[PDB]
This record gives sequence, structure tokens and C-alpha cells, in this order.
Amino acid sequence: SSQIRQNYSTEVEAAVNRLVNLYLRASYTYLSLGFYFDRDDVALEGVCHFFRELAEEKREGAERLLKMQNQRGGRALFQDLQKPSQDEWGTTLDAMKAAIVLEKSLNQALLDLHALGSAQADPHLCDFLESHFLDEEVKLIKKMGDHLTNIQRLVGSQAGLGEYLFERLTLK
Amino acid sequence: SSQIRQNYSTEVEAAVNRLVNLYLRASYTYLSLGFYFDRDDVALEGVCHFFRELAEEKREGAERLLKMQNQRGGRALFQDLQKPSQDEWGTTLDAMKAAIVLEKSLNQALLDLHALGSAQADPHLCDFLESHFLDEEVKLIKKMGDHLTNIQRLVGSQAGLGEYLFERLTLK
Amino acid sequence: SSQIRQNYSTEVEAAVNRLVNLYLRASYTYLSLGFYFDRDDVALEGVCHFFRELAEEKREGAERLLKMQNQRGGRALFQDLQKPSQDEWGTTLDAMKAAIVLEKSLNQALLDLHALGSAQADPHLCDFLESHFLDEEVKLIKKMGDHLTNIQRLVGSQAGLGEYLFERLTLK
Amino acid sequence: SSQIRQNYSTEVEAAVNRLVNLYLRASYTYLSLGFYFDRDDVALEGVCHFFRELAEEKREGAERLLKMQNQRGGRALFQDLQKPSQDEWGTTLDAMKAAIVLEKSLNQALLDLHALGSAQADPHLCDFLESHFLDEEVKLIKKMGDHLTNIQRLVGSQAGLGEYLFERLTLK
Amino acid sequence: SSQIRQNYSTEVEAAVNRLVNLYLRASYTYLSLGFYFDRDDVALEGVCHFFRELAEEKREGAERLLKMQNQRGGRALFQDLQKPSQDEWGTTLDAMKAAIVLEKSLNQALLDLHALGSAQADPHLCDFLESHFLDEEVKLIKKMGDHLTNIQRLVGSQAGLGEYLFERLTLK
Amino acid sequence: SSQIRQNYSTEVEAAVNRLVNLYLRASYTYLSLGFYFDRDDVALEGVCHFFRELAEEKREGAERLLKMQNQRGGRALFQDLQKPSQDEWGTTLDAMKAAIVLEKSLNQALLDLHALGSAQADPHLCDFLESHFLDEEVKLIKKMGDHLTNIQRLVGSQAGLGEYLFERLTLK
Ligand SMILES: [Au+]
Ligand SMILES: [Au+]
Ligand SMILES: [Au+]
Ligand SMILES: [Au+]
Ligand SMILES: [Au+]
Ligand SMILES: [Au+]
Ligand SMILES: [Cl-]
Ligand SMILES: [Cl-]
Ligand SMILES: [Cl-]
Ligand SMILES: [Cl-]
Ligand SMILES: [Cl-]
Ligand SMILES: [Cl-]
Ligand SMILES: [Cl-]
Ligand SMILES: [Cl-]
Ligand SMILES: [Cl-]
Ligand SMILES: [Cl-]
Ligand SMILES: [Cl-]
Ligand SMILES: [Cl-]
Repeated sequence: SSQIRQNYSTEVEAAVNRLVNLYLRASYTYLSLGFYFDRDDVALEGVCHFFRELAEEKREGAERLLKMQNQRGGRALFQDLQKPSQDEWGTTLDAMKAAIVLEKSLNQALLDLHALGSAQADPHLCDFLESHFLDEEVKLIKKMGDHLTNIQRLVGSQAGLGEYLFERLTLK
Repeated sequence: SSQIRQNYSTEVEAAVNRLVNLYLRASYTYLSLGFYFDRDDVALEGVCHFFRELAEEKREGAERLLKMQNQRGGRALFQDLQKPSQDEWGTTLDAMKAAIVLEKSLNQALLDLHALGSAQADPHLCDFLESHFLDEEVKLIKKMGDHLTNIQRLVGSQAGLGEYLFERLTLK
Repeated sequence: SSQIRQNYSTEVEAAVNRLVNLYLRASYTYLSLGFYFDRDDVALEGVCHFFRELAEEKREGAERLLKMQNQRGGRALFQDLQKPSQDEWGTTLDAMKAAIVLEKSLNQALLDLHALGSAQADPHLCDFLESHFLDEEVKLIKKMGDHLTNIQRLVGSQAGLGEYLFERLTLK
Repeated sequence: SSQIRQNYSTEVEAAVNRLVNLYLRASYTYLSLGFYFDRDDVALEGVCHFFRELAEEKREGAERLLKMQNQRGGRALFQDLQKPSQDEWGTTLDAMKAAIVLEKSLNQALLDLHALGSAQADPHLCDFLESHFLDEEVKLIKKMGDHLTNIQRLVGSQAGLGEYLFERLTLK
Repeated sequence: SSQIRQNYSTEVEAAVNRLVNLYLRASYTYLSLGFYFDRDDVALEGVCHFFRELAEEKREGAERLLKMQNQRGGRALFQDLQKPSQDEWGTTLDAMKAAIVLEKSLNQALLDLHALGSAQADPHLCDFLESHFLDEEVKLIKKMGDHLTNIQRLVGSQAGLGEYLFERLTLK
Repeated sequence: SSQIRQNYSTEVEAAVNRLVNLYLRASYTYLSLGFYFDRDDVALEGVCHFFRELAEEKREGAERLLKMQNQRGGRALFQDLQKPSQDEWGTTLDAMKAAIVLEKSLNQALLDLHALGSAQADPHLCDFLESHFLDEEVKLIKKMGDHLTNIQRLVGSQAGLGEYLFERLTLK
């Protein structure tokens, strides 16, 4: 094993690889979400953009984890990437609900990894998560909750109109 | 026939002239759409602008086809231009539905011309269409589908309010 | 009829639509003229350019009339566009003679419309014509007469040489 | 199926999704290659950089395919992502040999997709591949062949020295 | 054969080499044309320049074909270059007639190569021709036809005068 | 013969034409050398570049000779261009040896032409050679000898490694 590796458990190494799979799976989900909102029969450009930007953010999260794995002397191992949970995503409301579920699963994986780092006394790992992931996730989940509340307020009234207005005046 | 003309069938030449007629007819339709939304009793400025810009795009499409006809040594022939299918265009929803129908007819004419070019082994024609028309049309039709979905979401609720909001927050 | 419409007769409205047809027909004629001078067996680039620029000017004239129709609360109605009077345009002299005939027909239509506006006491219409069309047409017809005189002086001598020289030293 | 979808076969749609999987698998392989060359006991920074930049290029290829899938009205479907073929990559020579094998498999998939597009008369697909993938792949494979020849010339002599020199004077 | 070569037939490879010979032969012809118009007893500087610039364009065409041959893994093979068809080129009219004959032979060779690429399902080759040669040739042939018409118009009248005027007012 | 021609022998005229053939033949050889080093199975980019730049230099030499031929009132005559002496060029060492042989043949042709100019008392010719060719050739041959010595020093040791290092650290 590495000439560089120091205080880096095989348990963290493996969990890191699993987290990479989760983030790339999340990126794939957002790719599918984005392109669904680009369909001529859905056509909510601002929604498409919001998800496509998240696909990039999650890929970037994976890359950051991969770089860290090499910095610590672990070995990146890639697994098959499951396709997204749906082929069609319903309304903006349905899609944002699915996004916040996804982000909470990522968040919980991050927290689990942190707890493992703390159990293994791996402060570099803890700092890495604290510095590049935990706050970003909190911020993102908050934003999603904000959106959900606004989408919900709009679409009790008259649903199509509310969906359009949200896209035009919050997302675009 | 031309000193320049090479691999340019009489069938493509004629189809090009017909496509010019279709694009100018489309430009005329958008001129009528634009000015209908400028009526004091319709008064949706952002809708007027969206259609007036399309009238310009379609005229520009025609000109591009005419320039190409001369570059290949074909002879532009102009025919009468039929007036638009309607004198009044209803709501923003009605108008966008009519626009996407129109654009799909243009798209199908483009695809037909491409197939003719491919049957005649005219790769300059194919490239010309691929480069200046097929993607533009795809993009435009997608945008229209996006708009339609947003208009529809807005105007199940309460129709006038939705029509106003769309114009103000997506189009203007 | 319009919430905006005021002092705008149905007779002017209809004449405006007819003038739009005439200007678009003129634009089509100039498109054909331009591309004829681009043939490898005609090959007078400066002549091609002079006509292609006029096609744009006439389309722009039509658009200006269409915008005005909507500003006054009239309804644009488009008709078939007749093809140009010729498929081949002869010499630069022949082509300029045909252009000045065309421009005089446009001019006379403009004057007729003005007289109708004056009979209907429609000073907005009169001003619109006076401001954006009557002087432009006068200027253009003068320029064409200038060209014709110079073309004619050149091509009594030795015709091909004169045609080349005009293109090179006046048009290009 | 889509309001936008036109001339886009289910066979191409599916092949596109498969190509996305291949490009993301390639990106994963390059992530593993990059981090292997960052190990303290391998320590060839210029090699690490060369592979890490390729991981980004392949992810970007996938994204471009996903964007195109949505533009055509197809539906992105993601599958599990297999881990890379090796956990340790040997020498720079071994690694470059594995890279060129990988790139040739991507190239052949691209060519297969093109042939399918050509069989389905899908010129947008053909152009998309021709414009954004086929030449890039050719260029890349050439570069890899160049590197391989230079690596091989260096490491018949005295292997460690050659590996160092290549990294320092070609890659860094 | 090449480590890079993929979908590149021996028939295209050979035809490419032949096209290189044709373009370099064309460059040589234009070199001779240029210098003939520089003779003290011909002395038409603008004609000399027009041909000398074409010699450069054709050499550049050859180089572009050679670069492409290497990119595809073909092997450039050079053959003897035949001298130009004439040692003296007559008038500007004679010379432009010879130029357009030459350009049409190049054009037909380009079209033949395209057809071969299409028969071999070599879309990189087709795109290469479409993108860097077919339109350039069309444009050039059109320009030559334009010149020929202007030269001919000038020199029915009084030949020396027309030849001078063309050089001074179109070419210089 | 020319209105301009003065003190320019038919012997020099003919030798100039022959030198043009030699320089274009040299340019062709360098085109083949360049593209050989671009093969995926040779892959020495810096070597490819060094030869491709020489192909341009030799074409430029030919053009300079052609311009001079016209300035003196001679008549450019082009002959077939023989293909290069090899289809594959071996190692960088083999290729540089072939290049210096070629350059010495060009140099000797230049010297022969100078001697002919001196025998014919043609000081314009002598100056032309002295000013634009003899020193360039000396400089180039010296550079090649420098390269050869460095290539040879590198590839007694361990040949592949030396070939790579030379390309990376001298050529690239
Ligand atoms: Au910790
Ligand atoms: Au085609
Ligand atoms: Au009036
Ligand atoms: Au195709
Ligand atoms: Au093809
Ligand atoms: Au001398
Ligand atoms: Cl451990
Ligand atoms: Cl799974
Ligand atoms: Cl035909
Ligand atoms: Cl009709
Ligand atoms: Cl009235
Ligand atoms: Cl009519
Ligand atoms: Cl299908
Ligand atoms: Cl697998
Ligand atoms: Cl073959
Ligand atoms: Cl021959
Ligand atoms: Cl002599
Ligand atoms: Cl020989």
C-alpha cells in the first residue's frame, strides 16, 4: 500500500468510493431531470437549467472526492451506475420533491462518513467534509425547501399558471 | 443553364423555391400574429415582440435559401404569398398552438428537402440545411413547447391573470 | 374592431395591405435580379449587390407598413406573392430599366395611398408616407435614372466593355 | 412521446444512452489512472495530469450526448457504472497502452452509432458525431500513439530514467 | 498499417494523393499565369496579383489534403508535377477562360472524391471536403464567371482599352 | 521575348525552372516526413512539426524563385513532381540523415546556379541567391548537423528513450 498513506483506514477508503458512486448517480438523476423539463411537451426552461446545474455540481462533488482519495493514498474503484429512479418526472412540484429526497440521502451519506471518520480519528476526512460538502448540502436543501413552499403556494390556486409563474419569476 | 451549376438537380431547385414561399408565408403569419397582440383590446406587448422577432427570423431564412439558390446556379422564382390562416388569433395559448403547428410544417418541409438532397446525392444541400435550419427549428420548437406548458399551467387557475403573468415574467 | 383604432378607414386599411403585397413582390423581384447577376455566366458582382440591397430595402418597407397597420389598429392580411416578371434579366441595362419601371409603380401606389389618406382626412397616414417613403422613392428613382444614363453612355461604344466598367467603377 | 421528437429512432435513442454509459465508464477509468500516478510510490505528476484532464474530457463528452438526447426528445436513462478494469496501472507505458485500447473502443462505438444514424437517415445525429466526437477521437488517438512511441524509445535503454524523462519533458 | 487508421480505405488514400497532385499542378499553372501578366510586354499588375493569390490558395489546398492524409493514417505519396498547359496565356480573357476550365476540373475531382467517400461510408472525408473545399470552389468559379462576363462586355467595343479598364477598376 | 528581359540568359532561365522543381520536390519530401511522424505508431509530434515547417520553407523558396523568374522576364515552366524517395522514414535519426542529404543536394544546386550566374555575368542572380538562399541553407544544414549529433548521443544508450527525450526536450 501507499508510500503516502497515513492514518487513512480501509473502511473510509471504501466509503469514499461508495460516496463517489452516490454522487455520480445523483448527477445522472439530475441529467435526466434536466432533459425531461426540455421536452417540447414539458417546456420549462428555468427548471431544466436548475437541474442541469445540479448535475454539474454533483459531478464536481464526485471529482473532489476522487482527488481526495488519491491525496490520501486510497485507490479509486468505480462501480456500475444505476439509472435514475424515474423516466418521467411529473410536475415541477413532483420533481423538486424527488430532488430534496435525493439530497437528503446524499446528506445522510455525508453524515455517516463523517461519523466513520470521527470513529477512526481521521480529522483530515472530517475537515474535508466540513469544508467542501456539509454546508453546501445544508444550503441546497434549504433552497429546495424554499422552492417547494413557493411551488406549493402557487399551484393550489390553478396549477398550470402557477407552474409557469414559478419558472418565469423564480427560476429563469 | 448556369456556367456554375454543378450537381444541382432541377428537383432541388424547385423545392428550394417552394421552401422560400413557405418561409415567406410563415413570416407573413408572424407579422399578423405580432400586430394582433398589439391591438388595444389584446395588449400583450411581450407576445407581440416574440412573434415579430419570428417574422424577421423566417424572412431571414427565406433570404438564406435565396442566396444559396444563386450560389448553386438555380433560378429564384417567386409565387403569390397566401395570407395567414386567421385574422384574429385568440389567446396567447391559441396563438402559441398555431405557431408550433406552423413550425412543425416548416420542419417537415426541411426534412423532406433533406431527404430529396440525400436521394439526389447533393451533400452541399444537406450540409446547408443541417448547418443553418434543422437545429434552429429543433431549438425553436422546444422553446415553443416549453411556453405552451407554462401557458397551460397558468391558465387553468384563472385565465386572464395567467396570460398577463406569462407575458410579464417569461416574454417581456 | 380595435380598442385603439381612431380615424383609420377600412379603405386605408385595405390599401395598406395591398401596398405590403406590392413591396414584398418588389423584394422578391430584387432577390431574383440579384441572384441572376451572380450566375457564373453573368458574373457582375456589383450589380448583384445593388439588387440584393434593394430586396432588403423593400422588405423593410413592407415591415414598416405592417408595424404602422398594427399601430393604427388595422389587421394585416397577407396574400399570395406573385413570382417576378422574368426568370432571366438580360443586361445591366435591361435590368436597370426593369427596376425603374418597378420603382415608378411603387411610387404611384404610394401617391395613390397618399391621395386616399388626404380624401379620408387621415394626417397620420400622410405623414407616415411623407416621412418614410415618398422621399426615399424619389432619391432611388433619381439614382436609377443616373445609372441608366451612365450605362447607356457606356454601351453604345462596345457593350461588354461598358458593362464591365460600370460594374467595376460605379457599383462595386 | 415528445412534442419535439422528429426523425429520432428508438434505436438511436437507446444507443445514445449506451454511449453515455461508455463515456462515463471512460471518465471513471481516467479518474483511477490519474490518482494511481499520484501515489507516493508512483509519483509521476505529469502523467496524473494527463489522465485527470482526460477524465474531464470524457465527462464532458457524456454531457454533450445527454444534452443532445434532450434536444432530440429522447429520454436519458442511466445504468450502473462498472468500475475500471484495473486497480493498479503499472508503468506509464502500461497505462498509455490501456488508454489507447480504451479510446479505440470509444471510437468504434462512435463509428457504430454513426453507421446506425446513416442506416436510420438521421443526419442531425451524423453531423453531431462528426462535429463534436470523430475528429477529437482521431486527434487523441494520434497523440497517444505519439506518446507510446516516445515512451517505448525511452525505456529500452534504462526504464526508470526513461519514465522520469518522459514525464518531465513531454507531459509536465 | 497505422495504429490510428480507422475507416479509411486504400481507395480514398490513393485518391487523396492524386488530388494533392492536381492541386499542386493548379498552383504551378497559376504561378505561370501570374508571371506571364508581369512581363513588360503584358504588364497587367492586377491580373498578375489575381493569379498569384490563386497559386497560394491551391498550395494551401494541397497542404490541407496532406495534413488530413496524416490525420487519417494514410501515407502521402508525391508524383512528378506536370508543367502548365501553356507557356504564354494570351489576353486576360484567354487566361480567365483557362482558369475556369482548370477550376471546373478541380471541382469535378472534388465531387468524384466525395462520391467515393460516400460509396466507402467515410463521413469524415465527406465533411472534410464539404467544409474546406466544395463551397470555396463554388464561390471561386462564380467569381470567375462574373469576371469573364465583365471582360467580355469590355472587349467587344475596343479590346486594349477594355483589358486595361478591367485591370484597373475590377482587379487592382 | 520580354520587353523587360535584360542580361538574363536562357541557360539561367532553364536552371531556375529546374531549381523550382527541386524545391517543390523537397517540400513534398518534407510533407511525407511530417505526416509519417504523425502516425499513431510513430507519434513524435515535435519531429512532425520540424518537418512540416521545412515543407513550408521549401515551398516558399520555390515561390521566391518563381517571382524572380517573372521579374527578370523569364517564363516559369513546371514539370512533374517526383514522389519522395521513401514511404516510411524509420527513426528520427534515419529521417534527419535523409533530410541533411536532401539539403546538401539543394545546396549544391544553389552553388551550381551561382557558378552559372557568375559564368554568364549575371550579378542580379548572384545577389538573389546570396541574399535569400545560400546563408539560409548553411544555417539549416548546421542545425541539422547539431540535431544529428544530439540524436546520435542519445540513442547509443537506449534507443526509444533517446528518441523520446530528443523530441520532448529539443524539438517540441
Ligand atoms: Au474526525
Ligand atoms: Au446529402
Ligand atoms: Au392627409
Ligand atoms: Au446520417
Ligand atoms: Au460520406
Ligand atoms: Au555574378
Ligand atoms: Cl484500516
Ligand atoms: Cl442500483
Ligand atoms: Cl436535374
Ligand atoms: Cl395558398
Ligand atoms: Cl371606414
Ligand atoms: Cl399576380
Ligand atoms: Cl424508431
Ligand atoms: Cl460491466
Ligand atoms: Cl481499403
Ligand atoms: Cl502530365
Ligand atoms: Cl542566353
Ligand atoms: Cl524523378
